[PDB]
Amino acid sequence: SVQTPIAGLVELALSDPSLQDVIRRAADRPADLALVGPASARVLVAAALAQNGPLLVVAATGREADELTAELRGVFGDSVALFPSWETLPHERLSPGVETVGARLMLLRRLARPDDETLGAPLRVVVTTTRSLLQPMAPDLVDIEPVTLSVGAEMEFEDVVARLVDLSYTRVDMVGKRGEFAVRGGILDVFPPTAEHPVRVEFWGDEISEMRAFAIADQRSIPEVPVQTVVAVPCRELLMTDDVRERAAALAAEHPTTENTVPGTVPDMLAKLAEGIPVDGMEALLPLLHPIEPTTLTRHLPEGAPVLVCDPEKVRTRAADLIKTGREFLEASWSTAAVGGDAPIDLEALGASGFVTFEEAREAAREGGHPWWTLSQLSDESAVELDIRSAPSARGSQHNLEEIFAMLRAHVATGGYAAVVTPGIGTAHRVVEQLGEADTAATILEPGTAPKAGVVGVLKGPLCSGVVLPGANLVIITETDLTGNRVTAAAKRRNVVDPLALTAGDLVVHDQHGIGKFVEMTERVVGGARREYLVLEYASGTDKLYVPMDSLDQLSRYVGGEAPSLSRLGGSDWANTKTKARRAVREIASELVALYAKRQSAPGHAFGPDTPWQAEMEDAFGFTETIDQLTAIQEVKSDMEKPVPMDRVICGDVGYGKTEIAVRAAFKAVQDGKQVAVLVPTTLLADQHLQTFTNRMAGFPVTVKGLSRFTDPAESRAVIEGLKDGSVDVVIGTHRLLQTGVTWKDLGLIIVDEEQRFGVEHKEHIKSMRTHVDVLTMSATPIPRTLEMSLAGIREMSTILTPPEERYPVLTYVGPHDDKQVAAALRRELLRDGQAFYIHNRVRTIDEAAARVRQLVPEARVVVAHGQMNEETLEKTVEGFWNREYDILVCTTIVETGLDISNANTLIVERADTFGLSQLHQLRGRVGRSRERGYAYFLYPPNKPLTETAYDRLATIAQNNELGAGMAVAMKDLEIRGAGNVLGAEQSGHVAGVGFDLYVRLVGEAVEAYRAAADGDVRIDLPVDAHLPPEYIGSDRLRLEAYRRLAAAADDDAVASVVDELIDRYGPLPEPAQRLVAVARLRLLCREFGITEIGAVSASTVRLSPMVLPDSAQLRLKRMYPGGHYRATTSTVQVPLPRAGEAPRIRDLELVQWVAGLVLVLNGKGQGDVDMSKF
Ligand SMILES: Nc1ncnc2c1ncn2[C@@H]1O[C@H](COP(=O)(O)OP(=O)(O)O)[C@@H](O)[C@H]1O
Repeated sequence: SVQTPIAGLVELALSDPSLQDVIRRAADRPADLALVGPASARVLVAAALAQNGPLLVVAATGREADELTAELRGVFGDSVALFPSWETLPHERLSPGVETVGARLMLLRRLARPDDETLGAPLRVVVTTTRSLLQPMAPDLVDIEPVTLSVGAEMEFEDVVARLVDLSYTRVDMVGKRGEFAVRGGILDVFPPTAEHPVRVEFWGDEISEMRAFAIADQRSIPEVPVQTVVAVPCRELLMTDDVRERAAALAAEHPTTENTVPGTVPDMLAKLAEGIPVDGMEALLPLLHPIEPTTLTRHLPEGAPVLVCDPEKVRTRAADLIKTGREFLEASWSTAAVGGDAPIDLEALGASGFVTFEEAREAAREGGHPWWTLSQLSDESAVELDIRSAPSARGSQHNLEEIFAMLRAHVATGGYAAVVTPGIGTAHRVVEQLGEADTAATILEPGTAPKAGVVGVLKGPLCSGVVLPGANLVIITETDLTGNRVTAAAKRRNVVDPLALTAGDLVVHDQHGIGKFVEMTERVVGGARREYLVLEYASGTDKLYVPMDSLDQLSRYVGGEAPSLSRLGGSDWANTKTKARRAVREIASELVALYAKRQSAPGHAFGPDTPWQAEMEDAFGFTETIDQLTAIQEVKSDMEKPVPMDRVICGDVGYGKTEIAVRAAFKAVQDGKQVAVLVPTTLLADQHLQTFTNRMAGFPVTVKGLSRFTDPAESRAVIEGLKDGSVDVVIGTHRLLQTGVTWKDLGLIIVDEEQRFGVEHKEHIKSMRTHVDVLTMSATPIPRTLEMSLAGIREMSTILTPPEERYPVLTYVGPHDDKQVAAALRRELLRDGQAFYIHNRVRTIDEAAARVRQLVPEARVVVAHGQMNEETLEKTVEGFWNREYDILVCTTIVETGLDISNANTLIVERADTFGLSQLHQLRGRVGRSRERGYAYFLYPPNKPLTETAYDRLATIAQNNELGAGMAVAMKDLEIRGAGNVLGAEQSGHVAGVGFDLYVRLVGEAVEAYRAAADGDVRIDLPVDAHLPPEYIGSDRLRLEAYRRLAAAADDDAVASVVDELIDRYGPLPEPAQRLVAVARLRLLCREFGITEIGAVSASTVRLSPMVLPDSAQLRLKRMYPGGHYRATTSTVQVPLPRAGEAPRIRDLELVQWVAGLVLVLNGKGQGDVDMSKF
């Protein structure tokens, strides 16, 4: 169907007798076959060889392997698969991505099991790289029995979790990444490395009861994704057996280092391997841990399958680079000095897993029964040269374009077949229009068909470069050849809404008491009820406060002051500290709402709907728009169209595509005749956004111009500044656009980027421009959503959480500063013509530091950059680094965090101990954003003993984790300065002592009281065994979230949604949980009638604390509930509990309901208004 688009076109291409000649030659399986043809013919040749049976194709680099893999999936779909290459060198102390290992093992198991439907269709073409071809592997990797999960299979829970542990699956309390799994009572969550969505399986007894795929963000199940049998393949290329623990204990005996275990060294690694847990960099130790004879990839191919090698010369030339780089990483990582100096393991054994040479792989493939064939673009004498010519590539000069369309017209006039293959979405109709203007009959082909004779067929399919086959009377021309651009290729949100982490000793702020230190969580019984309480230390200095589970909304994690405040006490010292800040925030809210109102009543020309060109400009997008991006463009366009001048923020990570929203909004404002500006803090951003605005808006009468610091004063004084005549439709500029001399003619839209970095004078300038014209800001720092909805009326902010393309996480390595590892990593990043960040914050020595870098890599262009330089030199240096003039940038953290160099994907942090967690995460984030995998090296000095807090900190970032250990604790800090960039106040004085969460909560109070300018807890002490049992929710961090979120639910349907959350996430509700739910609904019923407290004064009586009763309801209390009296002075209603039998007092749901009906009949309504027997 639409799954094999170019199957008909290729099936037509095979009609050429040269490809059929190749099919005949390969049909008898000859020993030597040398083919010669153009590069773009690869997809053809393979597709011919696959007609006689399966085969393995080898490409030079991973990019060519991905390209040919897609081009073959366009004709074969699921039958052709890609055997990926490791992101790490074989002996490097870093493990590759779990997704890569998953794809490798799934592909090998598919090669060993073609009949297995659950793994996929039988293989016909396997495309791989030189690395994966040369990199050996253990022959027992395919024999590892995966964890097969099906609805109805009879299994045993603990055996399943144990088997998952053996397959290098990391156990966590919440599934967030691939290769993870969480264990809950009767429910197993697991994220296989090859599955698109993580799957949750419900066990009952000794067999699975249900299966359903869920989403990572809300952790809620997706019912519209049907889940068949899932095959959980291992996540590492090894098995954690008892033998590998034995040898890890023999090797672990030497280099023991029992005390003061360094994080990244080999005593810790081998110690944890003897303990059985998987650790990073484990694969390199395969020849010593699991010693066998390692075979190559070609053995796992089904017997008889041949091997076609594309451009073998380049395959060899790169192969030498794999062997050299891998050898350098082996010597570097496992030198005598780096293994702790003691009993250095011999490297000869470790050489077993290293890359085999080209000749060894050749003879190993031939001696295994698999022929070795070649396809080379260069002409050879004894080779079978195919009748295939490459496509004419019109460089972009439209005379060549018209000539190409003319040769197409002549070819179809003769009767030959012409096909124009366009992989882009929205570009086929454009080619149809171009052919119509060139007077050529065009037709958008049905996906999977062949071009009809006499008409050119515009087809949507994956192709890079076209191919001309005169033997088949066929001419295939790709969109790439016509436009000179390569089109590479859905997305799931990553909200991850489930953490409010707490560790022992952490500081929290209680609204009614103050700052205190967390201790633990306990449970006490008062009348047969297991109750849960969270404890805090409040300096009296030994006073402990047990906050219950009904008032968790008053607990805010203390953030703000880096220096800790002193814990509060039972006195009245804290209420004042609340009140003064409460008086210090409304001053901010005043400016906020006054800006919103001045914006509301201001006169500004609205923007009409999108003109006809906007569709073509939006469809000229190289990539694919994202759902969050589409909603953001709709909101931005609508706010432009609304008469109120626009003041909208765009929140998203660096590398998520908000700049496209900028260019599209700017274009929309241009189409209505209004010129626009873009304000950036640094000149580098003016150049980047300048080039993006050029490329996206080219081909239209729109002159884009920029005014940076380095724009010469001739063009600056004349062209840019003198453009008050409508000469510029859009100007990208730095702060020079904010001086007095500037002037606009019909300024229509302002685009701000990284508004936080601007100067204060420039900030007040931009805010002054806000009221008069439409503004549109972009931010990489996120904001707390509580502030998003707290200040929603004055300033709308749209969030983008759908990644445009899967940006796989960078590979972090914590370790001692070894020069060989640094040099090896820098040279590996230089191999792909990449760049690297080297961080040495001590400015005094930065020069010397860079010199030492040049000691390690002499062929590296190394430069320095720091904040002490004047901007005229610094921005020029950073410009040189962005223009690839330099290879390694030694800089301080201030300079590094604030650059967007996409080509830089390797980071070296010297003296990583000195940096905080947040700074380390920021540093790491600035690499590995593009299509390339990033690397990060957090290094601590080896000449001094590491500190305790550096050991802990480095340990948190060591095991790369998104958990509540600190990634979330230090994410809040990333939101603090974001708030400072959003709201006007920068002072942290009132934050320190109140808590930033309570600070912006008071901000919420003030701005909600000011927004409505025109307008001008219940305690239940009942003997009801209600709690969330630990067996139901094992993880305390999640159970506290269930408590809090259940308490915060404000209506019955919200409580029901919480119930559905607990049911889906953790399983069916137990009795104490349902009783707690009924207690919450009882709290709502109290709030409707304003009851503050319902407490049992004694074992036989109950008191409703605040009620006034008129004479009618007082008499009704006497008649319907005898024995009870109403005390008007204290204004309480005290009634006695009826005994259950003739004896025990009533409890649990009988008591809850009885109290409900009592409240009802006392407050007018009948006893049959509602029942608490639900849920
Ligand atoms: N939908 C997409 N898929 C893949 N890459 C994209 C997509 N949109 C934009 N990009 C790439 O990512 C970058 C877009 O982000 P950028 O323009 O740097 O602003 P920001 O990083 O703030 O989103 C560009 O370099 C672009 O090539």
